[PDB]
Amino acid sequence: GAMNSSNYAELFNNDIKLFVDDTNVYRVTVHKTFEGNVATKAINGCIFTLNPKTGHLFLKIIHTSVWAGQKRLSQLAKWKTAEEVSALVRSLPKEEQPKQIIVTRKAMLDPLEVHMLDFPNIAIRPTELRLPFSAAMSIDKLSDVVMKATEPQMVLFNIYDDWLDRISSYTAFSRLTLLLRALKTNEESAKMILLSDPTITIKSYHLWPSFTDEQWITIESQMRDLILTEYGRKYNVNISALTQTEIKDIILGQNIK
Amino acid sequence: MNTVPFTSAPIEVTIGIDQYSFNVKENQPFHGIKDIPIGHVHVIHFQHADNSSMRYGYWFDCRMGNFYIQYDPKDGLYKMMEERDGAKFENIVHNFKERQMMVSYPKIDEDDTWYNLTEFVQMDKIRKIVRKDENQFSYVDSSMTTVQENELSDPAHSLNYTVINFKSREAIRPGHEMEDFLDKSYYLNTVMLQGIFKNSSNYFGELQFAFLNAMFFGNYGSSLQWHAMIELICSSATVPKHMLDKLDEILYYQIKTLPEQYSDILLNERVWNICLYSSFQKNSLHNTEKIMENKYPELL
Ligand SMILES: CC(C)c1noc(=O)[nH]1
Repeated sequence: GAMNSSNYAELFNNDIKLFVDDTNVYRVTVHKTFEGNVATKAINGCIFTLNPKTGHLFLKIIHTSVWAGQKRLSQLAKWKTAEEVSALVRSLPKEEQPKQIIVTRKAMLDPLEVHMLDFPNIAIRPTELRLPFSAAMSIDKLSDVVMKATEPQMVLFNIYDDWLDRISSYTAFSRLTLLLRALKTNEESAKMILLSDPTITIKSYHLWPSFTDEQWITIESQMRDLILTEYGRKYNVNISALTQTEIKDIILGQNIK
Repeated sequence: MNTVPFTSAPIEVTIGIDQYSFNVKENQPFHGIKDIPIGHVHVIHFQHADNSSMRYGYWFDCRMGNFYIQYDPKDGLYKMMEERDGAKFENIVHNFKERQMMVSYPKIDEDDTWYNLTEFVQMDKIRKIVRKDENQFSYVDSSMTTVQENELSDPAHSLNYTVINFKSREAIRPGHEMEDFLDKSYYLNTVMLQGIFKNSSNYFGELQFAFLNAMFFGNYGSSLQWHAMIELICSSATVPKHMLDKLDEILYYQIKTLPEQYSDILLNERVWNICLYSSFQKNSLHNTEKIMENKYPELL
């Protein structure tokens, strides 16, 4: 059925599954025209297709040319996303094809189901998880490849860098969602946390800095502090006054819908 | 004008004949229905007084044979049978008519209701939906499932309605996923009309039969099929004008005949709201829109 808090460990079992997030497929700037009307200008977008067990990210770059002369773009974007996910599944060898595709937004269910009719044994599921994959474009190397694209492109990444050498998929996914939630909440504060120690760099072949295990604990703390600081600013709440279980139930009530 | 005698009425029962109904008491001297209008199908239907779960009936056409009703005390229901002996049938009908032991089909002269509800319904198409080739009449009841319901379990006792499924390979051409899902014209015009039904009259006959089985038997699968066949037309951008005008007449008379008290069980809010207010054809069903808004404004 729906993927929720109860069935979270299912994400890290040996059944191949992909999350699909279509938030960043159709991206626009809104501006005034010479006559004082309003117009949109599309910018390059992407489909965020992630295997949460392995960290493999299939980043399909959606070039603005896709939209040229098309109507009802927000509707078309869902069907283009479904078309590209179904093309990706067909491109993979049988043993690499997912058993399940979890969409982050319920509006993707019918488009994806209809594109995947030829795969009746691939389950298409929604989720009760509030996942911060919209913040993918706050990862500098992902934003860079999307904006530089002059044509449709697929780029493959491992969004966990080498973390799985040291931690489980469960912990890697938890770290990823915390980083993305922090970048979504306060991008500039999150980047300053990640980049402030100049002695810790990002490897050419990585997305995130090369933190030791102890440094990741500090960074994670600083991210949970950022999220709670911003919740306090938003709701006019004295954070200093909150208990440890109050704090738990805010940080992880924000990743349920 | 044709006649369906009854051997007797040993159990108290509500008898329907088309849109009419009357109550027969246990062992009442009731011997059938006369003056049945030639040129239409008909349905005789039953609901037992002592067990309202017994709800069943027979579609027939008096042009195709001489039919009577006999109670079977073993299977506990009124059965339609065909009398092969013309002389015997005539003598039985004459005796009963002379003794005034038949009710008369109570058709008002000005009243086209039954023609309006069965315009496209033919006995030969009924006998392909309800498969029992040894009889010229067709048994339907409240619990019979459809071929579609059975897929999602006795195949011999099933209603063989044409399967309509908006999220199926039949409905959606590879390469035209968005197009075919948002505009069902391909599925309606190429697959269903040109391919399966051959013409709009057969499609409307099945739609009308589904409605009548939903209304007279409370047959749930039939109600599903009726709504699916309305939705497939309303969800198509390209429909011949004759078909839209005819559908508006068909639906008007169905909504007119529906008992007010069954509107909560017989009408699907999502389909009707979509069809009248959201669909390609939201402005094509003026008569149906007006009767729905005046009779059932709570549904809308
Ligand atoms: C077979 C017999 C009982 C009969 N009764 O009415 C008929 O038309 N035939």
